[PDB]
Amino acid sequence: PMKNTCKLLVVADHRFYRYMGRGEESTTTNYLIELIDRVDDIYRNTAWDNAGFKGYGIQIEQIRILKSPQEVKPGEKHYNMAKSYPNEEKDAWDVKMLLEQFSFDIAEEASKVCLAHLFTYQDFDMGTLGLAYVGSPRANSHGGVCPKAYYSPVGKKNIYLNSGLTSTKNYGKTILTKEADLVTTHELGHNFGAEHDPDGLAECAPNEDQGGKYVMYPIAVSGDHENNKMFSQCSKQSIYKTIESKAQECFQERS
Ligand SMILES: CC(C)C[C@H](CC(=O)NO)C(=O)N[C@H](C(=O)N[C@@H](C)C(=O)NCCN)C(C)(C)C
Ligand SMILES: [Zn+2]
Repeated sequence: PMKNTCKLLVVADHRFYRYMGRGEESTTTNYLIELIDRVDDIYRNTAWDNAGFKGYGIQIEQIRILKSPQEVKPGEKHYNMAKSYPNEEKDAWDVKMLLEQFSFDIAEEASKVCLAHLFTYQDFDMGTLGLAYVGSPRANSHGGVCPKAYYSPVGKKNIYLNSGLTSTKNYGKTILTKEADLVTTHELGHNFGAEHDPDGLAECAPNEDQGGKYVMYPIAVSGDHENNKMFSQCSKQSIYKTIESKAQECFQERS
């Protein structure tokens, strides 16, 4: 019961620093402190087993604010580089490659925490807001909560897929504060072991009259409905199993 907190590495790239933090370290830091805290309220108050398996959440261990782009040599790349990859003409990276790059460059630091999350400000194609590796109760699981090394031929080092990312820009504008909270909650949800909520008899995708959809629905919920900020029964079952298996592994006490 004491090891109930997933310690985070939170990173804000130069884009987030500039457009969301107004180029100020204080504003950027406070934004991300407050957002993670709001997301934590959702997590801590969720009873994963619909009883007393409550009190599990997230807490920032380290915050890194990248104030300027990462100077890069020819043919070389970095998640914090000024240009988007692989298509320099696009407003955004390709989201999958960005998450992959982030994990590679931040490997050393990620091995020290339960999860690493990247906050950026770029307009991913076709309406995408965030992405994350799915966690699992499986011992040899490679993804989600807890740093489970994955050798990387090319970097002579271990890489950890205990990561996810959130962008606060979509369709040419800054998304709402309540929407940003839902994106991170959703991505961290995957890291905690949840898959997407399915439609049908499973009770995991209610109609508007029944409170609306839950946070792990694949199509971004608005946040206007009661169930939008909460986890469905389908997510609870998946996450419950993951937490009970990995909590002793890398979770720590709340600070
Ligand atoms: C926080 C959200 C739920 C994350 C997912 C991506 C995901 O599953 N990451 O774990 C997303 O970006 N969903 C997009 C999404 O629902 N975006 C909305 C804003 C959208 O474009 N709706 C369509 C408007 N005509 C997709 C990829 C489905 C377009
Ligand atoms: Zn998702």
